Amino acid sequence: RVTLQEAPGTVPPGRLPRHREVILLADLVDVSKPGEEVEVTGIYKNNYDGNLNAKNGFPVFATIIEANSIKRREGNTANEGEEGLDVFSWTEEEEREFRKISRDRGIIDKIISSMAPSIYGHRDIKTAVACSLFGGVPKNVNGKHSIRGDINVLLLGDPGTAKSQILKYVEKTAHRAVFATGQGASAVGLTAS
Amino acid sequence: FDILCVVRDLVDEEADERLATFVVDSHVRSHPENNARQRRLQRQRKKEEEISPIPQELLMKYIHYART
Amino acid sequence: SKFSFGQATPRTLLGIIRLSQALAKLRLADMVDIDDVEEALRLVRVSKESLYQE
Amino acid sequence: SDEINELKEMVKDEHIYDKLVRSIAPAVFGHEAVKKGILLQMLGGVHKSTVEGIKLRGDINICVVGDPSTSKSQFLKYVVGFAPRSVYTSGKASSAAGLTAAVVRDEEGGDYTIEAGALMLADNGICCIDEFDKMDISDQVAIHEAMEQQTISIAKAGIHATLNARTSILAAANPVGGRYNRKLSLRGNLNMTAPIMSRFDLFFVILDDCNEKIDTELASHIVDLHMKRDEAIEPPFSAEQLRRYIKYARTFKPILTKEARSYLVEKYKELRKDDAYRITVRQLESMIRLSEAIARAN
Amino acid sequence: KVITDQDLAKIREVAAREDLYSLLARSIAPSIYELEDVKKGILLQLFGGTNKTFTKGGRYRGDINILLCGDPSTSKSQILQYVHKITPRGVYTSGKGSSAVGLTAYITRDVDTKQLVLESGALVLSDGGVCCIDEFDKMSDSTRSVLHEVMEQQTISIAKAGIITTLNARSSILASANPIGSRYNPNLPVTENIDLPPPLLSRFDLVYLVLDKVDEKNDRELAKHLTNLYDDVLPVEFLTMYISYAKEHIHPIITEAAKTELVRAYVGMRKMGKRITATTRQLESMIRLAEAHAKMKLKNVVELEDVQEAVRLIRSAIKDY
DNA sequence: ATCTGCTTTGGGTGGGTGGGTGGGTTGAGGCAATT
DNA sequence: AGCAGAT
Ligand SMILES: Nc1ncnc2c1ncn2[C@@H]1O[C@H](COP(=O)(O)OP(=O)(O)OP(=O)(O)O)[C@@H](O)[C@H]1O
Ligand SMILES: Nc1ncnc2c1ncn2[C@@H]1O[C@H](COP(=O)(O)OP(=O)(O)OP(=O)(O)O)[C@@H](O)[C@H]1O
Ligand SMILES: Nc1ncnc2c1ncn2[C@@H]1O[C@H](COP(=O)(O)OP(=O)(O)O)[C@@H](O)[C@H]1O
Ligand SMILES: [Mg+2]
Ligand SMILES: [Mg+2]
Ligand SMILES: [Mg+2]
Repeated sequence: RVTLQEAPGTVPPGRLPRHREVILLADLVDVSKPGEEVEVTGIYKNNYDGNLNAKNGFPVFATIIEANSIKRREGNTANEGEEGLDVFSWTEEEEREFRKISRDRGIIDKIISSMAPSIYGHRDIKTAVACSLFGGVPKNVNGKHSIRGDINVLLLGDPGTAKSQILKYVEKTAHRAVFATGQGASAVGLTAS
Repeated sequence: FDILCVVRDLVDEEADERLATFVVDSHVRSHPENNARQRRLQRQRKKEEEISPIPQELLMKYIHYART
Repeated sequence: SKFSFGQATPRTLLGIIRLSQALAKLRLADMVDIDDVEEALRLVRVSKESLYQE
Repeated sequence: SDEINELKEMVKDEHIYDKLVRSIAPAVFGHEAVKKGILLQMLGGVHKSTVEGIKLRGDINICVVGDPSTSKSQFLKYVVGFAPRSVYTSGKASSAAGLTAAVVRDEEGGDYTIEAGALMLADNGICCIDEFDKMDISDQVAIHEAMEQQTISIAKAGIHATLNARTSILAAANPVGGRYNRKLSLRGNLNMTAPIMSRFDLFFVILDDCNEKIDTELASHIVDLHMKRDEAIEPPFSAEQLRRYIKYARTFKPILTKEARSYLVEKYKELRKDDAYRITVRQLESMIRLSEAIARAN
Repeated sequence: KVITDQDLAKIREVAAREDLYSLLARSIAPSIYELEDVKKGILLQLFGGTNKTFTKGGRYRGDINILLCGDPSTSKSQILQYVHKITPRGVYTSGKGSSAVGLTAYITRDVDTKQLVLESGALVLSDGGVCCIDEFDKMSDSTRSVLHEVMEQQTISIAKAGIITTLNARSSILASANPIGSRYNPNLPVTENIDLPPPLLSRFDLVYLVLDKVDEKNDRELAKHLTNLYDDVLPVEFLTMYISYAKEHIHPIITEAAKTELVRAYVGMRKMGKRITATTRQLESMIRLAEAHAKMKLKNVVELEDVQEAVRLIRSAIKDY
């Protein structure tokens, strides 16, 4: 069982959020995790609750949702124009062609071009972003030595130089992304609390 | 930080010329006014092809496949 | 100068008359003698100046 | 039917653009330069999103600077009482949220909850800040993303979210010194920094003159406001008329013609050349926004 | 538990009195000594200027805000207590004072019923009255923000705990202030001594500098008055009923002669100065004070005398302040 | 009219798919906002 | 043990 709550983005500003309870039966358990947006398809059902009647004074029933599918809406506000419960998954025909696109000789540079095409220049920034998106390979040497396998990028530029737009694009494109701003983040907001 | 990218804004008339042209063309392209679902998808594809050699959705799936 | 605790105010007058009234109460006399007022004045003076001047 | 006829009669007028500017905040006297900015802010600009989900701003931010007692607040008061959605606040906001959102948790177990601020409450409206130059450092920094990306990102203990802040800011500020000094530049007279200053589309400076003629004229008008009451104010278009036309204008989504496209590039070139640091790539989009707003007014 | 035709006739009889002004001024606070100007200003504040409901224009406040600032020796809390007693509606508060109810509307939980209730603060409960704030110097910055919002917009807006509401706070303010040190230094300006933002002390219609300069004659007179405490005057009930009647029924209006005198006085007060002697705020203060003076006479019109009295008080207030 | 059967106080020898607007209330420790 | 129900 999970307690669904209205997303802060949709709730009217300043008002309290409503919530409902969703029941996830086998094969749907652990698909959703705390702190994540989701799109739940299910059956709206009601049953008798004695305590609710006792507190309210009227014969009001209790309502729940019986989940039938879940779609992870977190960090995908710009992918709402897409079918399926997963927008980063592939058919058997889409990966028989991700393998033609990739034998061609200049994919390493048509990929860099396709990074935030609505930004005019900044080839180095786009190359760094592509490298970070694809990332390196982690390796545990003999089970004793751990070596990081991901690439970190820093953009240190002038005011109107299309940095935040690049960050927003990377948020759109990555499988799992979270956006944080300077003073809107805390030491335990990042990491764990 | 593996990569440091320093960005500078310098006034070069030729550089300002290209950037302004691109920005104005982009604003024109993104204007809202500029089967039904099939026609909408086709026009969106035509608009997207002008600036990106690879479709963005195909690119997302490709990146996920490569990382997996 | 900076040595003074604080310039006298009407509060000081009210305090002086209050002390004189209490002294008269101790004396058990209605009529507040000049002696009570003088003693109250001496008390206020020695409250602070007596030890500050040392 | 009758109102439509009124609307048609309004558009057919050839002075229409001038009449609307002269009909904004009739209470104030002789600040037509400011009024043009406010009218353009109400109409706004076209909001666009690219073919890859990158959002381009379409809201006009205005800053007003002037000496004390120069009808600065009178302009904000008119906007909040006229615009559909709006929120009047001050830089030194009393609430914990301030201009942006804050996280507040009820006693003991209760998990953290988001408390809306000024910029969130004015969503899709106009947020009027009475004293911009006195904002708190947390809001000063947090206002960076709200003004351009139109969101507020918060990641605190147990709660993380992106909150919509699609608002147009109309701020009023006092000079760093007691009065605006004509010798220094706008940068010197203001305590704001370059990144914020580039986020404002327009700037208006209101001075205080000691001319006898202007003093008598201003004093007369203020007194007549109380004496004649309504009779002292006769703008061409009443408040109901103006609010109807503005709603009609916003249904228009003007585009850029071929001739204007080339022309708009040349003007940015000239603006950049004279600068060489006020002007950035943002000013190019400001001219696109204002051009759309001016078109909407017509 | 432990108005009539006759009252109206008595009110007209007192109104017709030639020496009405000084009579009310003396009757406001009999026990205070030799503060005629302050009492006159407070009397004007009590009546309050006309309130304007405007179409095609914003609302114009008829309240009067007065700041009674000076040395601690003088009598300032006395005057606030008197005003509280006289006022038909109002509250008494001290900044940063837990005893006071609170200046701003705040959401709380009813202990008796365990429910959430929106409780209005002192400013909202003073709607239509005078809110006397005894200690204006020591105030929380948030309190000074809500005060700015009140004196500017005359409403308090609270948007917390799921509630978004606005409360009318059309209340005058009569605050008191003390110097940073043990006494007021004439050499330094009023702003430095007061320890208040220029944006805040610029909003008071009158600012009164009551200083305890040491003078043989003045101290002699004050001591004589105080010791003796161990020209008719009016009972407090009559004063409050008169004030309520005037504040509810009379609504003075400006005239062409008053319009000429106001313009001329404002221009003269500007031309005195480059240093800016007066601002457009002084014009609103003068018109409000003239309206209040007209109200006190129960007149429905503002004559040359009302505007002239208002300028004399405003000019004197600009004077030592 | 007689026989059969459940549940208290309040408390962990009912619990957390009953909650805290059904009462059991100090003590410690973590977090944001205030400084 | 007092009260709530079925034969
Ligand atoms: N140009 C003007 N036209 C009309 N009224 C004016 C004008 N200038 C000043 N006033 C009058 O001045 C009065 C007081 O000015 P106000 O406090 O609104 O100015 P401000 O610039 O917002 O002040 P501050 O900078 O101190 O916040 C206003 O009520 C308005 O009536
Ligand atoms: N006419 C007067 N002129 C000067 N002082 C007076 C007068 N009448 C009374 N006082 C003195 O003022 C005292 C009351 O004023 P109060 O003590 O409230 O002073 P304050 O300046 O308002 O504030 P503070 O509490 O900081 O002294 C009376 O106890 C008396 O001492
Ligand atoms: N090279 C560029 N190509 C296209 N647009 C640009 C470029 N540089 C700046 N912009 C414009 O600037 C705006 C974004 O500025 P932003 O990156 O948010 O400023 P900051 O770098 O301070 O975050 C966008 O509207 C974008 O169109
Ligand atoms: Mg940025
Ligand atoms: Mg102002
Ligand atoms: Mg006092």
